[PDB]
Amino acid sequence: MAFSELLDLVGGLGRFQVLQTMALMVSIMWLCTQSMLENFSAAVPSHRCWAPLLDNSSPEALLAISIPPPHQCRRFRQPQWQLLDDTEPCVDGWVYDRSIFTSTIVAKWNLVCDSHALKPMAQSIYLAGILVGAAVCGPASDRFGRRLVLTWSYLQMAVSGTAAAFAPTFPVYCLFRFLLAFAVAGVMMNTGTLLMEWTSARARPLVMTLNSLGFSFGHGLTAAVAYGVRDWTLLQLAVSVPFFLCFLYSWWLAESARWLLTTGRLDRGLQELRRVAAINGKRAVQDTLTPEVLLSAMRPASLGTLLRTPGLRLRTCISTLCWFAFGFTFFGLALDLQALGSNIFLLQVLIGVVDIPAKMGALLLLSRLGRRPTLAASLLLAGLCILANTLVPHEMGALRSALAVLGLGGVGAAFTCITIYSSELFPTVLRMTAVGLGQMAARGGAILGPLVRLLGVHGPWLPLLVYGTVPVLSGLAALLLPETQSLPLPDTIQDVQNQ
Ligand SMILES: O=c1[nH]c(=O)c2[nH]c(=O)[nH]c2[nH]1
Repeated sequence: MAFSELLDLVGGLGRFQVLQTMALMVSIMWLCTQSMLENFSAAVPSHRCWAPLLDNSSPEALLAISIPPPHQCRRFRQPQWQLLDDTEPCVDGWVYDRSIFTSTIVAKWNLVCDSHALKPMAQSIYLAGILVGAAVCGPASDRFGRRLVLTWSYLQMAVSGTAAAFAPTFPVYCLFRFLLAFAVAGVMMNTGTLLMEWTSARARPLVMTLNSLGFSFGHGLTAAVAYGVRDWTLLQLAVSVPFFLCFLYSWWLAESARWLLTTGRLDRGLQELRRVAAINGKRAVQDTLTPEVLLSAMRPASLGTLLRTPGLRLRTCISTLCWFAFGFTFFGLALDLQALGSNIFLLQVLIGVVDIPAKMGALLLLSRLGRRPTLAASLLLAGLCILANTLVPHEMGALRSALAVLGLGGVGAAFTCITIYSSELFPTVLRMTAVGLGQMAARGGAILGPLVRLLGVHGPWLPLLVYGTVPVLSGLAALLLPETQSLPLPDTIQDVQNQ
């Protein structure tokens, strides 16, 4: 089933591939904005208990007499006039700090100091959504299309985001964040695969790196939009409309002809190849793509076949392990830069600006070393920066922050290498199912991150020890799965079993 011959008869690396890469990178930027805006639409302001002597009838002088030390969950039922020289719970409302953020979900639904474990839970739900999303968008994309799921996931992202921007109660907001996360999983996996299966190997790592840099630039776009737009409602709506645009233009993409011709469909694959030839101006071969030529090229995915198949069991388990390590470390480390600076937008900008050169260096490394050595190196670096950060004598001059940022760079490199490795490591029949299993593992790691952060009671170093031991062991396990370079993309189980 030789497809690179067809990608060369048709336009390879033509204007179609670059246009698709740009559009999908932009959509990924907006998707990262959706994912990372829980730091801005759910930011916790400086709150206190609504007291009769403050907000009814000096601030600093009249606040010390009406709120015990300022406590965010209790207030003096009756102020003690013998305090300038007997408490009560926060039953009068709340008063938030509306100077940095005009409004957020935390301030809107009073998720403070008694329901404080609802801001993380909501985030967890989002992660859970992506998990479930993969479980229903991985196999589905392997049965109905790489682009059909992408288009309907764009539409679902737009609709769910616009509905969450107008949620009247917290459960409705959580439900629509869950549905948005479902569509987010669909979009991420289908975008990665669709870029994987339309670019010739010459510039396949490059376009996958551009797609991954989509998230890196979305980390800065989040800060830009959240700086321009402060209210959580307007922020969510302004991030969700771009996905209405993405769904609108997503009908001009081409269904991945590798998947199309891999399955029993041939007229659809022929039409997509002819359209791609017409887009990038291939004159003679547009009509010389007759079904005779396609036959001369010589060309049910429900998570129940992938994880039990003799041909690929080490591949799936190790790839999902590396995905889990990436999710674990990345979502335990994204919020770990708070010690670098107090500013909140600068942290998002910093994450983007340290993932950009990390992914460029990973692209160079994998185009020089190879997928497996570079993945092992990136995971080992990301998992050993933490195990060395836990040994720093805490002078935080030029060692603590350096390791903290090298860990993030290694995590970004690991992600941009594991996307390529997982896409190239599985047959086109099970490519999206396996990438969906990887996304489920990554979201499971992200969910379990804060849960294992609770180990600080038994030891200040145990959470860091786990957060660094998982990537080290995953990278040392990423030296067992087979190398995938100068090998054509497998598009059936027999192709993998041939290797
Ligand atoms: O689900 C994700 N959210 C991100 O913010 C991100 N950033 C990155 O590099 N990969 C991912 N994946």
